[PDB]
Amino acid sequence: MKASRLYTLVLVLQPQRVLLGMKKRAGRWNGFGGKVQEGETIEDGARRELQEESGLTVDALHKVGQIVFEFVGEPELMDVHVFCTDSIQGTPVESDEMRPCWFQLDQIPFKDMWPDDSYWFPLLLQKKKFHGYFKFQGQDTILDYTLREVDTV
Ligand code: NA
Ligand code: NA
Ligand code: NA
Repeated sequence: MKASRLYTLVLVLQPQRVLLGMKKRAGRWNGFGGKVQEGETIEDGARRELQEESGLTVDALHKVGQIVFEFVGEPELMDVHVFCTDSIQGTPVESDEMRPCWFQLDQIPFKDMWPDDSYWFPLLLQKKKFHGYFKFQGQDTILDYTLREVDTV
């Protein structure tokens, strides 16, 4: 089994809208996140990446899922820990890396999101917790995947 590298993903989910970020350099909407750094907890890495990529500062995040990504031709798995909060207290800010944008929950921009999001994002919206795994050939094609609802992440 391949080694895996720790990443975070953060979804700001309010009752009628969700915050996504357009990857500027790319072209898909995503939650905010990045690699976990040495010595920080996964949740603290998620808070840090939310601040760096979206400008939002939050004190706490709720873990809602974990997704492992395998890319054909790449040696490592991406082990993505997915977090969610409903509670913010500042405005998102656009950088040269991510442009944050709100979407109503009947307008989730799946056509411009990664293909795996079609499977797990509905579980997140239902307040279900999940474990997923997706194998990709390139950016567009899923060759294999698993997804399970769990009671504990
Ligand atoms: Na990132
Ligand atoms: Na899509
Ligand atoms: Na994704």
